[PDB]
Amino acid sequence: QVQLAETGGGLVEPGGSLRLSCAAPEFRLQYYTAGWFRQAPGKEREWVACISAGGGVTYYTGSVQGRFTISRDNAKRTVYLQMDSLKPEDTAVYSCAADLEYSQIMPSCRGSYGVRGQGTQVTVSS
Amino acid sequence: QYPIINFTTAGATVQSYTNFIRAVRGRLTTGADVRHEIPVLPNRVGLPINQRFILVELSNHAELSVTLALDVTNAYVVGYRAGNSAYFFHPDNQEDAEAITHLFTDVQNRYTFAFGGNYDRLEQLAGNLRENIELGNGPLEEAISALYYYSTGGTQLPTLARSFIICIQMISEAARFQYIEGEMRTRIRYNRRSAPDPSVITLENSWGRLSTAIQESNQGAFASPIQLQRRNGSKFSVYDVSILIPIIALMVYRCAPPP
Amino acid sequence: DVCMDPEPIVRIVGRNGLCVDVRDGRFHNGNAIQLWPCKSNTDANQLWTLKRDNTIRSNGKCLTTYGYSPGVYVMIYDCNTAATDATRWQIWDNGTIINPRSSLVLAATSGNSGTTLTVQTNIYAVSQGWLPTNNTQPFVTTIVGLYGLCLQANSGQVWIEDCSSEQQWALYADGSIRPQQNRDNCLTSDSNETVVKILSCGPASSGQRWMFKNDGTILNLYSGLVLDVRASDPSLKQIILYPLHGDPNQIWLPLF
Ligand SMILES: *[C@@H]1O[C@H](CO)[C@@H](O[C@@H]2O[C@H](CO)[C@@H](O[C@@H]3O[C@H](CO)[C@@H](O)[C@H](O)[C@@H]3O)[C@H](O)[C@H]2NC(C)=O)[C@H](O)[C@H]1NC(C)=O
Ligand SMILES: *[C@@H]1O[C@H](CO)[C@@H](O[C@@H]2O[C@H](CO)[C@@H](O)[C@H](O)[C@H]2NC(C)=O)[C@H](O)[C@H]1NC(C)=O
Ligand SMILES: *[C@@H]1O[C@H](CO)[C@@H](O[C@@H]2O[C@H](CO)[C@@H](O)[C@H](O)[C@H]2NC(C)=O)[C@H](O)[C@H]1NC(C)=O
Ligand SMILES: [Cl-]
Ligand SMILES: [Cl-]
Ligand SMILES: [Cl-]
Ligand SMILES: [Cl-]
Repeated sequence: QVQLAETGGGLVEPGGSLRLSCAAPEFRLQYYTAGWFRQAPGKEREWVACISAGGGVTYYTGSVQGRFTISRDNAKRTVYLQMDSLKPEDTAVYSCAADLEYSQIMPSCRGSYGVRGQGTQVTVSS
Repeated sequence: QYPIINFTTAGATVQSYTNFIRAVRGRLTTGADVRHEIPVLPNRVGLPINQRFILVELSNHAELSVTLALDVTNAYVVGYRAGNSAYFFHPDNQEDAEAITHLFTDVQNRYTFAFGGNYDRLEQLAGNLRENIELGNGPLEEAISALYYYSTGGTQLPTLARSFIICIQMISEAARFQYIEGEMRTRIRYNRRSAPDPSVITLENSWGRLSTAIQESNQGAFASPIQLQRRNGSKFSVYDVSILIPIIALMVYRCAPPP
Repeated sequence: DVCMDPEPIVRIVGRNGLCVDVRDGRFHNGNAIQLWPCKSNTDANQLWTLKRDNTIRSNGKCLTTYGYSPGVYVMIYDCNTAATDATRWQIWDNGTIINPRSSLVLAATSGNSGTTLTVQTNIYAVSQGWLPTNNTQPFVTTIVGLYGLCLQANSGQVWIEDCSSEQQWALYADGSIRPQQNRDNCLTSDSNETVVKILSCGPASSGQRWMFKNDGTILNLYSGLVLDVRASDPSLKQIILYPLHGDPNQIWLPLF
């Protein structure tokens, strides 16, 4: 089942920015570690970035370190992904998730992430 | 004034619940009496009254907080307190009634129900079977808010019974079975509201007979088979303890081991 | 009071899902005890009474070892004629049946139908695992571990993956865990950080025998090590054999 709404995505020229918002109407997202995952058409589900419940701790993978910015608004129960300076390697299907396995945020965004979003296509082409 | 174990549903996670059920199991048994690698709850016969019950404080996202009382002898819920009111299940013998006197002394006034706590009672009052009452973190949050408001007259009697069925299954039956714990553990994971499978239903009904079947067995083998059910409504028989070692976490004291 | 232990007439299943059998159904003293396909009738040669005196009796005669040295065959014998402590057996929770004088262990050193049972030195091997039950078939479940993921095997490799309704497992009486789609292949581990694979159950070795424990871990009896997900990382597709600590990467649960 899908319990997070997804707004964003589309086509972008390499070197440009893009924002991925994600909210939860009936889910209390302000309590759990929220993260972003992607998957290229070929393979395979890899993680992108997660953020602690209080926004103090954030983890990013190598391909996005310094170029992507994850953020959250617990007053609005939303989670965002700012994808600046996009590369053609970022072409995937991006989905927001929320881990209910761990009380804290783990390095490499380890967890179950059972509450996920619908997911949108991101395409970085020239 | 007994041991207090606290758990919240606001931001409840699989680990906070795993640590909760494990903390409940820790205060239920001494841990010493273990038969066929399955622990045994203390004996009610010669048990001091200050070692008879443990308390479980439950709160949720809403400000409402409710505290349950559990019988150490069988991990089952015997009553609960909400604010300045305490409500107890109708005991089944003269002795159980006196033991209830020692639970919530500092209350405005205490009430005792007309009905016991077994499922055939709570299903009739709630008007819902266990097979249709859904379980999960969401249901547990609603069960807490319903239990508190019964002291203020907010909750109808069927809902009060429905809330008891959720609390007993997700705590008592979870403290008794790693199976039922893991089944609640997966509902908390993906955040879902499911009703218990025939596997969970049968394990709850057979827990009393499974404690008897294991303690007085011959080197693990049962005198008579116990019938269980899979996730689908498929019936199979269990003749030995080895399969139930990952399933059962606690057993009620039937007899003492041989010297 | 004190628990009254009964004397349940029951079958004794062991290696390759085969039952303890009295050869040809003949009950003359000294007749061998073999390993036969489990039946579904009332023939006395496969129904064993777990007596109150640590004996195992079928049709009046006792389960008796011929000697106290490794390799001697287990026979059927008169309960009063046989040696007093040669008829005594203990049935352990970990599936081992042991003669407490030789300290040797009831074993089937071969998997073939009709294999003569023997007593051997306890190595906690599949050839030494037994289960007293009237249940002929192995217990087919799905073994769920870290993050609520399923234990899946493809060819010889076994990993962990999100559950999809193959991932079914036959929990045999001999203590071996076998994939349901090929029931002569076992969950094997060579050395006693090593990696688990799916080899054939031919050797029936310590390292193919497993025990589901109350703490949630699947324990290899001989080594003392349990099943572990390397660094709690399911993407590594590696299930290893690590010492015990009890973290979620070691906890499992059979979901039948
Ligand atoms: C596993 O299966 C075997 C056969 O399918 C069962 O053996 C049978 O056990 C029953 C109950 O012990 C016996 O019947 C009873 O006999 C007593 C005689 O004292 C009688 O009082 C009862 O009314 C009942 O008829 C039956 O004779 C016996 N069959 C044999 C020995 O061939 C066995 O009990 C099963 N084991 C378990 C643990 O369920
Ligand atoms: C559950 O909560 C209660 C109250 O919040 C805990 O009782 C407190 O325990 C601390 C020790 O960490 C004491 O300093 C306080 O005085 C206690 N307050 C009381 C008794 O009102 C209780 O220990 C908690 N249980 C667990 C298992 O964490
Ligand atoms: C198989 O189970 C038996 C259970 O008794 C174990 O043998 C005994 O284990 C206890 C420890 O609980 C020791 O104190 C005894 O000395 C052992 N022997 C006897 C004759 O009681 C045995 O170790 C278990 N095997 C494994 C690999 O766990
Ligand atoms: Cl007695
Ligand atoms: Cl034969
Ligand atoms: Cl018999
Ligand atoms: Cl004898």
